Amino acid sequence: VIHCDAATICPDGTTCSLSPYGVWYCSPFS
Repeated sequence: VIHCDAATICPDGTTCSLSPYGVWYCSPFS
């Protein structure tokens, strides 16, 4: 899994990103 912050994690084929509600997660890029 990928990382960028410190707690939240990221699956495969995605990029760490922050939600508009302050939610840390990974989005599918292409």
